[PDB]
Amino acid sequence: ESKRQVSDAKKQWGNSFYKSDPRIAPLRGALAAFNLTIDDIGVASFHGTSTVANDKNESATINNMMKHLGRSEGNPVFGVFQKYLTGHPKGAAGAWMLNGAIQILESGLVPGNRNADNVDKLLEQYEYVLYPSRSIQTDGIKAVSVTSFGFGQKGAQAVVVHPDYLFAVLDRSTYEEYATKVSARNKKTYRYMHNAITRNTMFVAKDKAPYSDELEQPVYLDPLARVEENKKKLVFSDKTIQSSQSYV
Amino acid sequence: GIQPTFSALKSRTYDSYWNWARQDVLSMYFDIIFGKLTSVDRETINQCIQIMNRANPTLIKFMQYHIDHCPEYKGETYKLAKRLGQQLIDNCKQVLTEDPVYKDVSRITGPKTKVSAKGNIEYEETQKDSVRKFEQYVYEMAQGG
Amino acid sequence: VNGDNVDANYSKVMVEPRANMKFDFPTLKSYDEIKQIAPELEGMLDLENVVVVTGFAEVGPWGNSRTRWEMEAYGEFSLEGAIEMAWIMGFIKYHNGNLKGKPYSGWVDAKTQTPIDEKDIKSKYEEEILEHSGIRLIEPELFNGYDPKKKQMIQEVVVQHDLEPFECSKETAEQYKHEHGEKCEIFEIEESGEYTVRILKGATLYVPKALRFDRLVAGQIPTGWDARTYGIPEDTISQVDPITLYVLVATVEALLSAGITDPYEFYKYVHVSEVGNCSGSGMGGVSALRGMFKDRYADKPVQNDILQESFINTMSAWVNMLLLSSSGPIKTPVGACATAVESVDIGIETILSGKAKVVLVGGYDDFQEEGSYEFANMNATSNSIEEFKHGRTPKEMSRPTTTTRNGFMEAQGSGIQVIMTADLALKMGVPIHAVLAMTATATDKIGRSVPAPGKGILTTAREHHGNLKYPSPLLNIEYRKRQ
Amino acid sequence: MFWKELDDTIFNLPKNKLLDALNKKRDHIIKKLNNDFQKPWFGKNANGVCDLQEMTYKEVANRLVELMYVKKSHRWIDVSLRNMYGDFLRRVEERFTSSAGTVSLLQNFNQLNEPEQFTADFFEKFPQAGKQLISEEDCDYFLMLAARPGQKPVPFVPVLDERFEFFFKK
Amino acid sequence: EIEDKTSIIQP
Amino acid sequence: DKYVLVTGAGAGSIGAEILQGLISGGAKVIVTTSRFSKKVTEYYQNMYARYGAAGSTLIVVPFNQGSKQDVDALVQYIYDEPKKGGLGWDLDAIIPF
Repeated sequence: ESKRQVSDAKKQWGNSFYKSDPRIAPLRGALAAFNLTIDDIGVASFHGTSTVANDKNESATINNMMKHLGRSEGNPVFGVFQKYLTGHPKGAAGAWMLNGAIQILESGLVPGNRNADNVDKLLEQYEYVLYPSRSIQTDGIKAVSVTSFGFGQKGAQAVVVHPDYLFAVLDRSTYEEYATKVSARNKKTYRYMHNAITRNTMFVAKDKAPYSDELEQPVYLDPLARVEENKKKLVFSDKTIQSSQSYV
Repeated sequence: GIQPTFSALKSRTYDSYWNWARQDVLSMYFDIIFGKLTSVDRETINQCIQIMNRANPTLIKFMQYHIDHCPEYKGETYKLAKRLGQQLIDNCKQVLTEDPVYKDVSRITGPKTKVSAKGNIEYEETQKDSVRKFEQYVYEMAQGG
Repeated sequence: VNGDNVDANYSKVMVEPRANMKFDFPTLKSYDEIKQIAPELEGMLDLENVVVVTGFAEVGPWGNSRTRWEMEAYGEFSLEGAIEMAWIMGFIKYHNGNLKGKPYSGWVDAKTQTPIDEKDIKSKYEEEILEHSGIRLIEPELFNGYDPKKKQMIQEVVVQHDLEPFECSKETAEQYKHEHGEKCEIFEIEESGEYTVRILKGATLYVPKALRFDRLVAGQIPTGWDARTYGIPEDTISQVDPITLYVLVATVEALLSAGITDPYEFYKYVHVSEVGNCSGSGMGGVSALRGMFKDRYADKPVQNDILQESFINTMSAWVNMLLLSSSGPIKTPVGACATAVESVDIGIETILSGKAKVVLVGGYDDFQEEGSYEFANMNATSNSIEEFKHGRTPKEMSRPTTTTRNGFMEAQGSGIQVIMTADLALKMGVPIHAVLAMTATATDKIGRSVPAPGKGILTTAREHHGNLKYPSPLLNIEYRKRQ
Repeated sequence: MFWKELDDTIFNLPKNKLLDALNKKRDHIIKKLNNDFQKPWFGKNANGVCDLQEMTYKEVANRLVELMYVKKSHRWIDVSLRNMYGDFLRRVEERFTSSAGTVSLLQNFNQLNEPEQFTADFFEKFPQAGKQLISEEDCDYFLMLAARPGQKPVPFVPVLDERFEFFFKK
Repeated sequence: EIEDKTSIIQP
Repeated sequence: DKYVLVTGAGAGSIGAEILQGLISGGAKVIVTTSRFSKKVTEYYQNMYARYGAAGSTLIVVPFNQGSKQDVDALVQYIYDEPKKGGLGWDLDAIIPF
């Protein structure tokens, strides 16, 4: 109960301090949780669906939200328009847009719309956004915005911050313990991928549940029931359910 | 060959200098900090002239944000980026409200044919020792021969 | 003078380069340097209330997230990334064992099945990987014979001169008579026991016809992409529609991007009731909707439970049945184009509310004949005939932000992200690829046009600026820190 | 004695259950091979006797030099073993070179006659080969090399798969 | 060098 | 304010190095290509993106000068008003290379 109190205090003062303040925008506060400003969104992944209405409305709304949030004048977001390359996969769109947004984060590279033959003169009035037609390798991108507009009046925005700002809220010992685990998992995944890409066994269809038909409901009713390994298989066992050693 | 191929709906019109200027400024800016462009180079002057040919009041605001907040402490290439960017800003400000200009600062090259010892002919367009810029080009073109 | 044996040693033997496919979790910087990137932000966020993307994967026109990124960032495939395209498009297969008698363990061609040098992968398949991937002309062999140039309809024509009779069975003749009434005749063949049915004057038949349809170009999954090569069992292939094959491939590969070789490995750290799946499609299952709506009407041989494969929430169901076997929060957004971003919204609000620790969030759709025609009738997609008149190749009329753009271009595939709590990612040791700081969804306003976009999402920047004499101390990091 | 127990308990069994029996007895078989038999278990990473796939290229090469080259006599067990080591180094060098038409460090196998210093220089050039685990492609290329005809059979057991009798006895 | 209208005295 | 027609200005020609000079000075140039493809228009797009000074415009048009039906149609496209489908220009220079 004290661990909950510490977690709730950190929530109140670090993560969602902006939930109750009308003077802090959701986008301002979301970045400010990581001590980042609106100037730190480097890339805007535009829904960019090669339509007359969407590519004007989306640029206008990104310009307006960057103009209201007090972006430094002369600091446009680099607009990436992935749909020129992949097309528009209505449901999958925002996923490909988001996945690329993560790839843009780690590399720092901003892809360019290589079909940007001629950007609208109607898009020059949006100074808070830039429209690359050529990949530019930057020195580091703090955050990326991904906006997707669907049919039936459903706009959506995700904002993706670099993992470096999560690893800075935690102490040295935690980071160095996490790093060794990630390195070990990286070799395990390396082995798995090299085996699977050569033997066509990447998707291992599972016929059995971790719980047995007789331990299915006891696992459901224990918030602490967890899987153990045996014979290279992770399964639920009789001795791990409602255990007296699992709440110490 | 006499087959008519013109169609008014295949015309490709290119106007958006305002976007390409801002793209090229920041392309050169990261070329500087990653060690790909120094100020002594001659193509750097060419593309800085092409940036000041496209200078708009919003383009100097674009340049100044990235020059003011260019972090000097990250390395010496960031010092070079800030100095060169500030000089280009100062040039674009006074070129601002003036007339875009075709100034070719290419390094003048002449022909040299040489036969290698193995017997190969190579024609190299070599940089001229006596004529390095079109100012000297015009002077020696007026010189006759 | 020197002979042919000494001069041969004058030349050096070079290294024959080959691929070095790694998985490459994001490069972790040292703690000392990452405390320089961010100032003293230590110990100030709740790690349980931070959602981080730990894995991600795609099934798109350019393959997976690695090869799509190679074409996006560079525009040319690397040698490691061209071999991935050759592997997914089925150009090369990894043979191990005896080939033509000689023992060989390496990549071999598929059409002729001969060993290939890994420089010869690019040199041999640059022209075929690029021609059968990305945005290209619709290929009917990827869509059950759908040729847009020959899009098939049926025209209802009333017969003016009665047809000659044709021979059919007991129930089919009874069905014909039941539907046609006095406008047909059925007679049993006493020698055979089967009927002859004659269609009379005035009965309505359906004469097939074809139209040349305008939309010829789409972003297909690369030709030769198959779910056999990813390990999908042929039973699942034969039962389930190809959208869920894309979903399963993207899901397993996203878990691999999260370092999760075995999906049951979540339960080592998290309760089974806390591994959710908040992914969803905008229209998914259209291959089964076409089966139940148009293939049943034609009395075509159709899967009996085709209806439960047309659902949008059945695809996460297949992920749970085949891969996760979890009892966590199942959710399924339907947001048309903005459904993989509202899937993230639903997943984040699922995690932060404590409902789940791991949630799969994403989106997926399929390209089919019917969705393409209907997007064409509503003037949403670009006309390929008009773009070809303007001298546009299929790789250049998907033109966002461009002056002469004339509509979107429909693609197909899937995209999945394994998103997770930050402290769970740090305990599991999974690659934290990103931090999902914010996600929002919004409706526009009163209107009379469903596909008309709007500025409803502008409310993500809504803040109040009436009184600035006292700046807000809450945006100050140190005031919050000492609080 | 290990030969006798091994061919009494595993090699006699049919091929269908042979892999299963090897999987069951793996730990005991590896333990016996390491400290009791002529041909040790090849796989040995830092801190423990491992499997072949979970070894780095540098340590695979070092283990080959350990079991195939003889330190005290300063000669290889057999010249074809030296040739196999050279071919594996060919694969390692090819693995860690982006396409550039570079020049091979190993241009002739006769500079493997003293392999410690050459291996040190080779994995000085490729520091990342001492950190990347051996890939599956190179892992079973290793098994192809270990079983090439017209070659002395390797003095170690690299895998415990169906062709374990071939590696253990031949 | 970078730092525009130069006058001519000797054409 | 100089409106130019340039014919025979393919990549690697004198007509293409005057396009860089014309567009750099702010000229509004129609450029003829007898071979209209993706790489021709991309070459010209790159030329405008690197040398396209403020106010400069570059229209890449297919045009066969061996066709009189293209010669009279191109000048009509250049001189007709934008309401009629043209450009509404008045050429200040013609460079038929």
